[PDB]
Amino acid sequence: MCIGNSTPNEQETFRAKVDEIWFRLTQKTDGTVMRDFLIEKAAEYFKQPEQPKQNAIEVISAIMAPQEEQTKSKADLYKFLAMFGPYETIMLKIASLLLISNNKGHWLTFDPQAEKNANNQRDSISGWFDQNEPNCLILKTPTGIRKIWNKPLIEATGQYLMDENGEKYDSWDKYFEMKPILTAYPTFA
Repeated sequence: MCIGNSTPNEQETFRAKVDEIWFRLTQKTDGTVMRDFLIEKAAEYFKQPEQPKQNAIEVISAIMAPQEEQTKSKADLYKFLAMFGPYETIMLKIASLLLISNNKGHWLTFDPQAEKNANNQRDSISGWFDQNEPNCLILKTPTGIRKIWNKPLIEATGQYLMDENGEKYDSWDKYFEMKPILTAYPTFA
């Protein structure tokens, strides 16, 4: 398990960050913690100032899936911080991506074996984060597979997305505006 489309220094720098945060939340340098404990501490540390703590708990709990998994480890934090940039703007990247998913078919899945149940279908559209390369989002579409990477070290204010050609994108919004994966409205100007 390691973030991809990253240089060795980036990979090293990311890992050190996860170690720092895992200790700051659980008081341990490794081991395991009770699921509820992690979700609560992460919620208080990652949520926005105006965002209710209960709201952050439901969003993190939903992403941090397995639900029925009593405990969690640093590998889950690694995986979770790899998906949504730095913790500084983690709730912003979550909102950006989930919004697009919720409006284009609810194709984003966070449960494991999402890659196994994805090929069982065919003329559908699913997307998940590679369990081995957590910062890599895989889009399975009728036409073919697409890969787009999240830059765990870059805040939402920056160009935190990059493709295989090294091209950078301002955000999930701008990215799906370039590579589109309807609903008009009564405008009384």
